[PDB]
Amino acid sequence: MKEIKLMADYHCYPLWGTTPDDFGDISPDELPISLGLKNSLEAWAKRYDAILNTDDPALSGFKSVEEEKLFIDDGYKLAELLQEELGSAYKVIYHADY
Amino acid sequence: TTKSLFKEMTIQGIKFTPENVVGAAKDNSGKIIFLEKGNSKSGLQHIVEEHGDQFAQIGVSEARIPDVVMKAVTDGKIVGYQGAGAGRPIYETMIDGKKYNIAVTVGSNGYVVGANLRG
Repeated sequence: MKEIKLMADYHCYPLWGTTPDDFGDISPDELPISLGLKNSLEAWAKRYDAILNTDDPALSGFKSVEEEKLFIDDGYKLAELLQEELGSAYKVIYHADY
Repeated sequence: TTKSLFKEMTIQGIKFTPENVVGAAKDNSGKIIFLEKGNSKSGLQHIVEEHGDQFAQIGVSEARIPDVVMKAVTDGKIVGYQGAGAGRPIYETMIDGKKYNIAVTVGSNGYVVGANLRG
């Protein structure tokens, strides 16, 4: 059994281990999933990286409330696809708060 | 002193409220690094809401997160990068006599954006 947390963080892969032995981000390429899902997960992480204001990070954010909603909406759908592709050998938990 | 660092942050053009600052120090190359209370998008609250459970599991209380993250990024040694190998730097650091790796993203102005433990 392995827990995988789906969660975007700046300049990280959007997948995380949840025990002290495997803390840290996880490349989608390390998981037994489809190329399409790997690409979708990396596209979602790229959208989060884009909200970072690197020169003044306190100003980071989405362009609108609706853009944030769409980002969170899409993460739910990716988490559900990830759980389906990984089956019962993995437990997916989605971090929904941004 | 923190008062001297605040004067230096001020002259370099950083706009900040002292009560929002929870850590500030220089790294070994003289860059001022500082951590603010923040919100879900950046800073301490972003670290805690995203990765606070990591610290809980290794016995580091929430109140200690600022000091631990600050020590990593100002005194730690870069040993790798997250993401595809060019993302968030991973700092080797020491917590209570034990070695840990802590990855930390910092803005160009020294503001600590986010951080996480590694195995």
